[PDB]
Amino acid sequence: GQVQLVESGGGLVQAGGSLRLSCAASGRTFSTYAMGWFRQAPGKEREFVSACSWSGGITRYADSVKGRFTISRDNAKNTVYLQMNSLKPEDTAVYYCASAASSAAYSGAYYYTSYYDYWGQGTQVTVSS
Amino acid sequence: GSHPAGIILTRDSYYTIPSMEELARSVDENGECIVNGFTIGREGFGSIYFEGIVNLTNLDLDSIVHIRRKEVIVYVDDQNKPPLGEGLNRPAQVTLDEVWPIDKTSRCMITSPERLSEMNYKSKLENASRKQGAQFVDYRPESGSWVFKVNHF
Ligand code: NA
Repeated sequence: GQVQLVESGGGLVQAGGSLRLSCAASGRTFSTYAMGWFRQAPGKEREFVSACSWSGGITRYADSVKGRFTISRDNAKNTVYLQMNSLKPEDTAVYYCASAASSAAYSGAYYYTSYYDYWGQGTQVTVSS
Repeated sequence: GSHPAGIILTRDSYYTIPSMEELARSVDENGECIVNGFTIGREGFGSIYFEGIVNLTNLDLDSIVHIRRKEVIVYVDDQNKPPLGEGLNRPAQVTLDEVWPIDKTSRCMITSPERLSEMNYKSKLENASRKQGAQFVDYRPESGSWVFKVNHF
C-alpha cells in the first residue's frame, strides 16, 4: 500500500458523448513506472483499457478503445486521466486506475493485470443508449 | 536510392539477422521482403528474435524498435502498432544484457555469478517474466543476459 489511488469522475453519459475520469495518486508516487486503466463490466472479467509509462511517452490501448480514449497524467499534481470519447453502451463498467512499481521489460507488459501493483477502488461509468 | 526492401535502419548500434545487406537481396518480384526468422539487436544492449515467416517490407525499424538498457519497445505510439501477428507485433524471444540487481544501499550492482546464485537472482527474473505476461527462458549471469519469450508487444 505504498502508493494509493482514488478514481473519480464516473457517471451516466449518453451514447456518443464524452467523459473524463481522474485519479489522485498518493504516497511514493515517484515509484511508478506505468499507470493504467482497467474496467470490469457486470458478470465479466476485469479487462485492460489503457496505459502509459511514467514519462507519458509510450501508450497502449485496448483494440476496443483505440482512437476513442486517451490516457494522460499530470506529474505536477500526481493525477492520472482517461478521456473517453464516442462512448458506447459496451463501455459501461467500473473503471479502475492502477500503477506499476517495476519497469516494463517489453512494451507488451502493460496489458497484464499482474504487471500492476497498486489499484484504486473504481468509479462507475454508465453509457445509456 | 534507399533500401530495396524499403526497410529503414540508420542507427549504427543496431543490426539485423539477416543483415540489412542480405535483406536488400531478399525481395520478391513484387517488392516484398519475406524471411523465415528475423533478429534485430543493438550491440551492448540486447536483441529480439522473431521466429517464423516475417514480412519486413517498408518497416521503419528506426521508428518501431527501441532496445534500451533493460527495456525493449516495439511500436512507441499505439496507433502505429498493427494487429497481432502482423509486422513485429507477434511472438518473439527478447534478450536483454546487463540485467543485474542493484544494491540501493551500496549504489553498485551485484554482477558475480557466485553472488547472483547466492541471492537466487534467477528466480527474481522468473517471477518478473511471469508478472509481465512473458515466459522466462534463461539467465546468463556473466553478461547479465535475461532471455524471455513474449506473445506480442
Ligand atoms: Na533473443
